[PDB]
Amino acid sequence: ANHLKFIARTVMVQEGNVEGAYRTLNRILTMDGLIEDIKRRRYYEKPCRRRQRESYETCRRIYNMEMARKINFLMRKNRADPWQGC
Amino acid sequence: SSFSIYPPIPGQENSLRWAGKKFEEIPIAHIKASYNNTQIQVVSAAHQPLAHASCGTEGFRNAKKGTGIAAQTAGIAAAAKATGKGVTHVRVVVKGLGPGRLSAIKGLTMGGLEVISITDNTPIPHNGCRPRKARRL
Amino acid sequence: VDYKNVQLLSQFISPFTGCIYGRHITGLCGKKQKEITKAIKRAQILGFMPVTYKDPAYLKDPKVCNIKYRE
Amino acid sequence: KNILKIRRRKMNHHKYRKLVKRT
Amino acid sequence: SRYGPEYKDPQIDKEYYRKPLAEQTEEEKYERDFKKTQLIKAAPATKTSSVFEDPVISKFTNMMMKGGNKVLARSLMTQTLEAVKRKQFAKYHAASAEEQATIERNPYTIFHQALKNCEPVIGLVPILKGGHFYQVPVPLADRRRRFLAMKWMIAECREKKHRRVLMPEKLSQELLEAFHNQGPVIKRKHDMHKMAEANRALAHYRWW
Amino acid sequence: ATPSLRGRLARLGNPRRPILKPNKPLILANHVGERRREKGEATCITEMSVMMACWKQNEFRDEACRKEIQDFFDCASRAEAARKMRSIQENLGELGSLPPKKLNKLLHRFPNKPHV
Amino acid sequence: HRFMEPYLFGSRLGQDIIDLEQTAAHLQLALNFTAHVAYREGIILFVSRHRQFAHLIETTARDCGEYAHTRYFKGGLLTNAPLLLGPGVRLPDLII
RNA sequence: AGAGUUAAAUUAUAACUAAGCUGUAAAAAGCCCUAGUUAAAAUAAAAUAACCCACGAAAGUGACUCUAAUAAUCCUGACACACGAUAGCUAGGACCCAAACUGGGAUUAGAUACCCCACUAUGCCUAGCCCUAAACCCAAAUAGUUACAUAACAAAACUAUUCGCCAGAGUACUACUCGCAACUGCCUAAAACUCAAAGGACUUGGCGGUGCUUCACAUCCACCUAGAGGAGCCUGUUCUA
Ligand SMILES: [Mg+2]
Ligand SMILES: [Mg+2]
Ligand SMILES: [Mg+2]
Ligand SMILES: [Mg+2]
Ligand SMILES: [Mg+2]
Ligand SMILES: [Mg+2]
Ligand SMILES: [Mg+2]
Ligand SMILES: [Mg+2]
Ligand SMILES: [Mg+2]
Ligand SMILES: [Mg+2]
Ligand SMILES: [Mg+2]
Ligand SMILES: [Mg+2]
Ligand SMILES: [Mg+2]
Ligand SMILES: [Mg+2]
Ligand SMILES: [Mg+2]
Ligand SMILES: [Mg+2]
Ligand SMILES: [Mg+2]
Ligand SMILES: [Mg+2]
Ligand SMILES: [Mg+2]
Ligand SMILES: [Mg+2]
Ligand SMILES: [Mg+2]
Ligand SMILES: [Mg+2]
Ligand SMILES: [Mg+2]
Ligand SMILES: [Mg+2]
Ligand SMILES: [Mg+2]
Ligand SMILES: [Mg+2]
Ligand SMILES: [Mg+2]
Ligand SMILES: [Mg+2]
Ligand SMILES: [Mg+2]
Ligand SMILES: [Mg+2]
Repeated sequence: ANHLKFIARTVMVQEGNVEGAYRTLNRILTMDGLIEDIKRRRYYEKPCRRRQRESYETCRRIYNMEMARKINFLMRKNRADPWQGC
Repeated sequence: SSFSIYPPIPGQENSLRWAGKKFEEIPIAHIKASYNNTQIQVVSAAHQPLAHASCGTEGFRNAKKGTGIAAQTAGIAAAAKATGKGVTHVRVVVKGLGPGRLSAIKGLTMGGLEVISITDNTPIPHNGCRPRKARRL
Repeated sequence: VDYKNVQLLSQFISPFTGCIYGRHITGLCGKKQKEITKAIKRAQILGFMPVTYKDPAYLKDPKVCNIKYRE
Repeated sequence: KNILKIRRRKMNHHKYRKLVKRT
Repeated sequence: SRYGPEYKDPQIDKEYYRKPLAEQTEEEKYERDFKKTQLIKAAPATKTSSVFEDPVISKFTNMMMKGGNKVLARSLMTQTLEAVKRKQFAKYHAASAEEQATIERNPYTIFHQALKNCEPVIGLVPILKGGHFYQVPVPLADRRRRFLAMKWMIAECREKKHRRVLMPEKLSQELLEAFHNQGPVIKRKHDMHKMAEANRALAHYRWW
Repeated sequence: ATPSLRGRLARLGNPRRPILKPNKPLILANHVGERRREKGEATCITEMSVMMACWKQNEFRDEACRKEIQDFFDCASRAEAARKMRSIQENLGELGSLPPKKLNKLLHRFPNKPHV
Repeated sequence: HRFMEPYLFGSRLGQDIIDLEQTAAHLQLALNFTAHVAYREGIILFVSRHRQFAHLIETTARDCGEYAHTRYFKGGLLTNAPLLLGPGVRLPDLII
């Protein structure tokens, strides 16, 4: 509002394909959480409720992170087995 | 071909024109896309309104005007009324998160109007006024 | 880290939004991530550095952070 | 499970508050 | 299903078997057909090698048939084709050289064209949402559309004729009226199209 | 890098106050979850709307606009072909990853030890 | 594993180095025992479930005139012997 | 704890432009002194950083700046002393926005609810009260050990020094007392009587208007064909007889 206009959350379209520009914008906003934030501010969410969410999210993230880590570590051993029909 | 996603700052020497105008001189298409309705207003760079079209203006009624189709129809209409007053290129400003966002944009293109830049200015409070309570107690 | 140089600060901001990046992006000792945050907010209110967007001048400086928007 | 205990107290208290209003 | 899934449908076309030597992939294909020691369902009584049979005419014949009467329905079809024919021969000799160049006398091409004109583009499916049944615009498969055409024809020329009036008469009438797009059948098609525009917003409820 | 687990959970030894309250214990399971099937949305809606405009304008005579009819048809064909052919390849190829069956087997070959 | 620490000579850069003096001490004893069981005409059963050496071990056993189980070990094989193997059976006198 | 300050929103208020705007699973009611854009004080609340885990005795504290500042040469300890979320009370000031209550609109058999719109007490500041919370990390403070050792579940098992508590379930966060700026209050806290259980954790079922996958092949929806439900008869039920 007091900032200069058009410098922010702005994407310029290339070779006239708009769908792509918009996609890029939406990716920018998804990445910075602006989208989730917008969506979550439609209604209010009482502090305890928010505390609970943050905690659940962080648990969830820890688990996904670690499972992923174990996948990428175990990934080598998916290769065809040498010892078949031993 | 060097193509910057970032717009052309005013103080810069930067030379790009669309029909001979600077990036600053191009008209602005404001689009407010809200959950029950989508409104569009094309305006001069100098902020004189050229054209206005909304899903209500387009003769949909209560729930139907929520949908994407409606939004697109408003887009086309807006662009017609706009090209009448002779605006070839327009910079989109999308305000709000709704069912009609993308649709009203590509309706602006469908309706024979050229979109150069598409900006999102959605109110994001940094915590001002408390929004209304949640649904289903 | 000094609130007075907006250049260094403006490195750890998102160009489009003006958000401050997390550790998992900037990759800083907790100490510095903190110093950076505090310095940023200080700058923003003393009127050195813009809040909602990364100042366009500093767009082409070196990119330290791990985020990729355009794919 | 435990709520059965709580529920009981809950009821008691309600009924009593009600009564203080009448009485 | 007195045929196991092993049994392939027969290919009745004579032209396919008569002139093989110019196509590689198809030679390979029917080579694999018979040489697979593949079982073939016995060719049905309806279908023939006849140079004269139109599968669309036969379908229509069937949809007209009540009970078990092919003889009667094939009668009514035959009579209807003959009736369109003679109606156009009547319209030909009372006309002038220009209109004698214009007017179509092939009852087959008339049948086909009259069905192509009467087939709907878009359609409606009921969808339950929030305890209400909304009618929603649905794109249709080809077969569904042809079906809708034929069924609408027959339903009208069964239902709306005066009891004195015979079937091949009314049917030839409606075939010729649908040839020129002014038939009541076509009005039905339009009622659908208009109901589909009235509801176009609801096109979002469709999830597929 | 994984978020820190030190000091987070409520335990007899921990000096401070809980940060996480996990709903179910944080122990890597020996299988992964099954991929969530994509929510469908309506297809061809744009071409439909264009055709409907063409009709409203030309008074619903089909002869008038053959292009939008034909293109709406073309599109519905591409949505049928899409529904048929995408199901199988989305159900097999995960791109850089493995089908959840193979992942589960791989994870049973090198399981987590909660016990001992 | 916790119970192994007495047998570790130590840990070199993260690897655990078993103490060979003790390995020799023990191995002498195991071999001694094995041998005396063999001399006394008793059944020896080599057991491993590791699929590299499975063939190697099955081979080895067949060459000593001793038995090998290298495969999946059925549930009640030792405890419920007479059902899995047969009506009356001898069970291994030693298992390696 | 003070004092000072404000970026993003939001709003009084004008200026253009448009007839609608708002609102839902869908509507209605409301508003058109409305809506979009451009300008904007006050008030209130503090995106991102935070995938951090710091400060405080606890309650609590995460916009910015400065001033003052975080007891004990560190054992336990009250009914004494000083604090103590939200709500609430008194008085004065504020009021963007939210909102018990209430009034409208739907919904429903009803709807004194859930859903929609308006608006109030109240949420804010100053001063004083009130002293309660699932004030729960349901895990007392201070030193320690990882020895012995699995009821179950949960956050593994234990020593020493202390203090506070607990003797079936109801009755009962009740009745009577004492004290208290509390006067529909807090605190303290019985008995008659009634029962032969009340509780805790688990197990297998069954169920679930719970979620995720996969299906239905005359089969639920989509769809196809012929019928029934209306007529006369035929024949069977129920009634009445
Ligand atoms: Mg509640
Ligand atoms: Mg009671
Ligand atoms: Mg502490
Ligand atoms: Mg739990
Ligand atoms: Mg401001
Ligand atoms: Mg005011
Ligand atoms: Mg009204
Ligand atoms: Mg803030
Ligand atoms: Mg201290
Ligand atoms: Mg003390
Ligand atoms: Mg208090
Ligand atoms: Mg108060
Ligand atoms: Mg007051
Ligand atoms: Mg008020
Ligand atoms: Mg309100
Ligand atoms: Mg009411
Ligand atoms: Mg004060
Ligand atoms: Mg608390
Ligand atoms: Mg307690
Ligand atoms: Mg104590
Ligand atoms: Mg006891
Ligand atoms: Mg008692
Ligand atoms: Mg109480
Ligand atoms: Mg009391
Ligand atoms: Mg007493
Ligand atoms: Mg059936
Ligand atoms: Mg009958
Ligand atoms: Mg009937
Ligand atoms: Mg009857
Ligand atoms: Mg009887």
